[PDB]
Amino acid sequence: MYGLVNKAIQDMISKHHGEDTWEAIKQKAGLEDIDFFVGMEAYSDDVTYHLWGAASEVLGKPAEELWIAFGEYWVTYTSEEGYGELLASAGDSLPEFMENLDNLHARVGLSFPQLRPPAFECQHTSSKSMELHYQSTRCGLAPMVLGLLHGLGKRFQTKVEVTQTAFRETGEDHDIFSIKYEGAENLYF
Ligand code: HEM
Repeated sequence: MYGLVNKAIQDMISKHHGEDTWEAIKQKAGLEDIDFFVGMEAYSDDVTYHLWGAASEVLGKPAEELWIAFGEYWVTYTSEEGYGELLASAGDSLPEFMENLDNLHARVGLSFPQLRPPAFECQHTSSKSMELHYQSTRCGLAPMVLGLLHGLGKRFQTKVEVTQTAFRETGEDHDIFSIKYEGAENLYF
């Protein structure tokens, strides 16, 4: 993964648990040679997997729980580190935005020439619901989609219930999320 991701992890951890913890984590994972992470430079995935392995131990939090928090941060992080207009161009509501994910990652591809993006297909069972299909070149990142989907609720001021209905690990083609989403009707009635 690009340093861009590894820095978000760093900033997320430093923001939440302080710098000295982040330094412990960085030490335990085996990556003290790196004085810092470079956004537009590809690194081996291991760096990432390894950080979370260290983080998980040092913070006593399971991996699943870290990725989830990370999915939410990412959304915010990318919009603040200067990809906010990409985000804005991608959609004006939650359903619209899901359709344009492959496209957005293809536009991101021009700045990140070695990207290996996820693939999402959206199927709109109605205006309060969809299935989301998530295909990836990597293992185990479905918790991160949970985090993102929640971060997208907040983005569109929508309440989103997400439940994973297919798990790749049990022998499916890809992970599938069933997502319920309501606006303010939730609140008023
Ligand atoms: C401008 C916004 C975004 C940028 C710049 C961005 C960029 C990236 C980058 C650099 C990676 C690492 C890929 C690699 O190093 O090979 C990545 C991974 C990922 N991105 Fe985004 N992305 C953005 C928005 C989103 C959004 C909104 C979602 C919402 C679902 C999303 C879902 C993911 C997922 C799931 C991965 C995991 C990779 C995998 O499954 O193989 N991204 N993205």
